[PDB]
Amino acid sequence: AGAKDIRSKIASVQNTQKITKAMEMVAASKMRKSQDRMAASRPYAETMRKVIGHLAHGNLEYKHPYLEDRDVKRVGYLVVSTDRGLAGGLNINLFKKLLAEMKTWTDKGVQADLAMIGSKGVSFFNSVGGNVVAQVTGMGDNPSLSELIGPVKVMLQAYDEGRLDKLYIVSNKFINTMSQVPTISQLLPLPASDDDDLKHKSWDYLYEPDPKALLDTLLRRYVESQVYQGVVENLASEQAARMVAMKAATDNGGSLIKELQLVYNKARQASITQELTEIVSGAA
Amino acid sequence: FRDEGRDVLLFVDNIYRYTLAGTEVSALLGRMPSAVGYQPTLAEEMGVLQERITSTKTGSITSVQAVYVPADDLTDPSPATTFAHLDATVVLSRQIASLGIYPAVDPLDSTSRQLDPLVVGQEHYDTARGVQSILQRYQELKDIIAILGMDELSEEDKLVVARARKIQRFLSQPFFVAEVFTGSPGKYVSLKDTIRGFKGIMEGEYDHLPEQAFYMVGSIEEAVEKAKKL
Amino acid sequence: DPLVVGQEHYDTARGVQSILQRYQELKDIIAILGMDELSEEDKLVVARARKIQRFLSQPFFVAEVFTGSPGKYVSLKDTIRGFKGIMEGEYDHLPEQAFYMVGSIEEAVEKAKKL
Amino acid sequence: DPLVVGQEHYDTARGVQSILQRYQELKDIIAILGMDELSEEDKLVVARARKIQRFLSQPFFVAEVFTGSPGKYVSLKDTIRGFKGIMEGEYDHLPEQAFYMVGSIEEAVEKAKKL
Amino acid sequence: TGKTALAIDAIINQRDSGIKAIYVAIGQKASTISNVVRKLEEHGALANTIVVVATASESAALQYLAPYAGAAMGEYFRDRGEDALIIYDDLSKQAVAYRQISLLLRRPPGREAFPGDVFYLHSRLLERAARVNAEYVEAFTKGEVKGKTGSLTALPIIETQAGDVSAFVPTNVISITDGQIFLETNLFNAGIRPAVNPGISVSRVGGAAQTKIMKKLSGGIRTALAQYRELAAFSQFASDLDDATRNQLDHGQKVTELLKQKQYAPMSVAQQSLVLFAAERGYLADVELSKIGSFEAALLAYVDRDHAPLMQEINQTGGYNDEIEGKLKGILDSFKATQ
Amino acid sequence: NVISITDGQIFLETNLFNAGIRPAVNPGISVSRVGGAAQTKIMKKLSGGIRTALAQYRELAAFSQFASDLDDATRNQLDHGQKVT
Amino acid sequence: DLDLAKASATDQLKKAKAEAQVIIEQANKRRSQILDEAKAEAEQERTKIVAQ
Amino acid sequence: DLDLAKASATDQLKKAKAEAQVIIEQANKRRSQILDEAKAEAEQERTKIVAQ
Ligand SMILES: Nc1ncnc2c1ncn2[C@@H]1O[C@H](COP(=O)(O)OP(=O)(O)OP(=O)(O)O)[C@@H](O)[C@H]1O
Ligand SMILES: [Mg+2]
Repeated sequence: AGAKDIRSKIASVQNTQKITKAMEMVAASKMRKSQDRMAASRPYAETMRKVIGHLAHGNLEYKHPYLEDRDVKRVGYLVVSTDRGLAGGLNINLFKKLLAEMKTWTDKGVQADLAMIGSKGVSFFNSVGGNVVAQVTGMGDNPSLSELIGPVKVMLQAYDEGRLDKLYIVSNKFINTMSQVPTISQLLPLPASDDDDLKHKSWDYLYEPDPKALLDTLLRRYVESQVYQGVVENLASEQAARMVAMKAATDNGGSLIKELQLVYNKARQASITQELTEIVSGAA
Repeated sequence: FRDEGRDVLLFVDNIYRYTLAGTEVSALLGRMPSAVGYQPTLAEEMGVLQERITSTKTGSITSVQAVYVPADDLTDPSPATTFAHLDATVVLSRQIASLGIYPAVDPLDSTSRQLDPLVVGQEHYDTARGVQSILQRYQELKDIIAILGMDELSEEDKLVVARARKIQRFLSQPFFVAEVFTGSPGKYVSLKDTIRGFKGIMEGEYDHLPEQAFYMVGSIEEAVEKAKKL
Repeated sequence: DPLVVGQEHYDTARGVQSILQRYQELKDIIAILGMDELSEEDKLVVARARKIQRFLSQPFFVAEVFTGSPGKYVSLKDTIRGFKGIMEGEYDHLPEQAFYMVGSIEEAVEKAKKL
Repeated sequence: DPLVVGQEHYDTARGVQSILQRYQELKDIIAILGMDELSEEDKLVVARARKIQRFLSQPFFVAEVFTGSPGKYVSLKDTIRGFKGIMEGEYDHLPEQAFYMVGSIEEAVEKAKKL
Repeated sequence: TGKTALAIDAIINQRDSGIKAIYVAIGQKASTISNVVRKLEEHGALANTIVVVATASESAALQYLAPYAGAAMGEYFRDRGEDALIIYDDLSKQAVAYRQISLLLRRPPGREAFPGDVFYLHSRLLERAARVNAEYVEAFTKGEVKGKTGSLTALPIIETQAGDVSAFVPTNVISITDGQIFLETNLFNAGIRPAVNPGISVSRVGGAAQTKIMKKLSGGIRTALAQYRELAAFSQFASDLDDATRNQLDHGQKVTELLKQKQYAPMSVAQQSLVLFAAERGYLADVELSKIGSFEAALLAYVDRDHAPLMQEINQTGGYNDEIEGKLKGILDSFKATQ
Repeated sequence: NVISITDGQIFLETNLFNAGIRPAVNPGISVSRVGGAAQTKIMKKLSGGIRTALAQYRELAAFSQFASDLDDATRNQLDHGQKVT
Repeated sequence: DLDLAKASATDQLKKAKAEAQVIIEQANKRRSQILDEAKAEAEQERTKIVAQ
Repeated sequence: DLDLAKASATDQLKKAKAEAQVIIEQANKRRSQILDEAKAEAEQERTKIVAQ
């Protein structure tokens, strides 16, 4: 033991607990901003996916590489992550689940191409040994699709030059203010829908310009919108996880204070007793 | 005064000073010190003081004793010895006083070991348990409301918060000395009256009154009068 | 000392001490921040140190009254084999509770089968 | 005292002490929570604090046997000038060791050129 | 940390009050006492102060009984119907002298080897400082004066070691007194001098000791600083905050900046009053930057230049009312036009 | 008392011994006042750098527990301190 | 409207000139105050020194 | 021209205030100078008068 050093540790832990409380404040405010931005993003992606859903079952159809169900030789993943710590184990769980599915493809002899949106993902997968083909880091407090387009542009080129056959996006769903889950979702080759063809409503704009080029542009927009909503939702999840972790750290700091103080009190009492015993005995 | 058959109140301005003066006298007499430097007869002197404050077949002496804990150490021999004799603990709070609630007694830290169903009565005991738990739950929801906001709460959660506010305000009381400080005439609430009031607030009656109806209003039957005017 | 006890025994004991000392150092980080902020290597050593601590236990014959478990006698070769196996990660796939109150490492594997 | 010493001298000393006091409180903050939790102004303060705490060091003629370097004597005016320059940011861009174990601030920029 | 400085500046500020002053130097080294004496005559009047000196080279009995002799000298004024102010520098060193005396006489030792009656040393030393009613002083003075009330204010000084407040002598003195001015060290090293610390430093006599204008203009300073303490911890690593909290934080930071001043510059009640008024009514809210010291100096210079009558009235009365409130508003409004 | 008397100290620590650093010498808490005079010229020359290197290595190692990426000047000193240890 | 713009502009320019006159006049007042107060303070301290 | 007149008025105000500022700072320098000179004069007189 020792009185001054224990009291120094008590002061330091007190200060750290106060700081963790403040960091919880910051995390909560950032979550508010992130969730309202998510609310803005939701309708646009929702409507666009409804569009492509009805295109999944239309008549007077024609082929498109992003539409057909081609075989899988290699798989692409668009991975979102934080660039910061103190967010609990969100990134770890998402990385583990992606590693599980990538292992499943590796069993089948199917290779994985990875594009990272965060620094933690870059570090984790370059040190573990995943083939990072694209990467962007440090997006900022307000993220924008403009900077994220580049990695998506690379992945799109990988698909449209024929090398990449199936493409997935991985992100954490903002299920609630206090609950989230990591997910892997089918992105580029169009997923299934429940419908039959709607024969007619208004005018078939299709052949006013070229159908192929316009459909190309539309599916570009579709993939970009999906990616943007995923990123925004993951930032909301990040703020939630950080606030939970900060609360836990605050409680643990209080727990250490209430015990270091017992050690300090016993130390003070014992020291005073020893010194007084020396004085009284030395009187002789 | 006890032998006259009365129930007397004995106020001790500080018992810690009695203990410390005992230490000083023992040091002057030259006797060897114990523990953290206290007198060898600390427990005996404390017992001699405390054992005389009891109820006799006629008359009684109840005592309120101001307690200071050295170095905020609840294991220090003077606090540890003193607590062995206390039957109840009343804590006064600057935070409660800042809200304007008087007397500024914190209900969560104050305790009494008379508060058992077979000692005070089952109804009174369960009422006290309900009040204490409700105020504790409000103390947690207050942190949550500060951090996130009131939009997160459910209707049950909101109702608990409202009833807790009403209870907190019903704890206040106008004193006769508080006439000069506030103008309120001052009142004396019986045990059954306060039990009935807090039972009523807990079980949902007077949920339709405003929370300011309970502030410094005395008994619940006067809270309804204040709400009638309000 | 390796001159009297042998090099394999000496190395195994020193490795156990090293791992457990590192675990003690990591405890104070874990206490405030939890296990998430550690390096992956640090998490590996945490898992192996916890498994080592569980494997140090042993049900004695003379303690069969307080517990109910049958007693166990373990030879030196068995115990150095077990700790050498844990240190180099041969048994990374088993849960921690498999190592609690078992004898040789084989017994821990059997316990892990029934969890 | 600003009366006993140059008023400039007093302000320089007060500023150095203020900066180093502000660093000590951040020591444990950064140690547990991480460097990048800081604001950019805080990170600027951290940089200047480390540079200042290096510039306090000095080789002595009588401490030459222990280290293997010549001894340095700095005039008071030069000391005030160097610390004023560091606090005002005139040498923000030099590395930490450019101030370590040197004499006047001119010697600091010479060693910075060598670095 | 400025204990001696605060004491001697109080003494210096009693140049023109009817309050006589006494400075007791216990264990102080001789040359420091000479420096303080030259400062006292240099920055004001030593004619109003009795200086009791017992350096480290004199016998333990003399040091032990120096504060009691000073107490007798102050008690003269106390019971003559006049007010006085006494400072006991390093009461801890008096306790040390008493320890030495007791141990050499073979008396039984106590907690920190101090004799059993060390509490009865400082307690009977300090309980002689009091305010006295008219009947006592009139009977004592045998009717020389009829209606006045004398007093002896005391400002003892204690040195803690590494800031340990639970030591025997400090805890005895803290129990004996009523209110303490706690001078924290890391605020002094930070340059915030004087380094008083709110929250731990209190005044048990309350606002009944303040004059009315100082009482009205100081109630919100307590609240602003209290809010600042907790919100500033959050300040260092936060942005995009609620503007109410932003303003609360920033106003706390600047009111903390305001409450600091040079050593030998004492401030009259009117000057302090108008500076606190500028802080409280928000005239600093748009000037929340490093200039605050120069701003205060310029405000004082301007007010001296053209609005002296209010200064005289406030210094004489200490009163406050609506007309005074509006006149202060006018002064600040006019000053904001100037440098 | 004994620490006050001698011309130097060599500190042996339980933590270092358990960690596997044997002999368990702690630099920065152990010094030799005779210093470079008590060495052959070659040993003087070479030991001069080691003394500062280890002491500042431990400071960097404490200061950078959690920064995943780092400036490679401090990376060089960190790795070199590990090598010398 | 252009006529109004010119009129208000001239008024504002003249107002700025008047404010400049007043501000610089207060600067001169401050200078005189500082100079003569410094002289008086110097004499006061000198007389105190010879008295001492 | 309306906005240019606004800018001109603000600029003229600030220029006049800075030109007052230079006077103030020069006066401060002069006060320090004259106080130092008077202190030296009185102090040397003290020395020689008390010696004689
Ligand atoms: N407001 C201030 N501005 C500048 N310096 C100050 C101020 N207040 C005090 N000081 C300085 O603090 C130093 C210590 O002052 P002081 O002697 O009053 O402290 P103390 O705590 O009583 O010390 P000690 O117990 O050593 O005598 C001095 O150098 C003094 O000039
Ligand atoms: Mg002092």
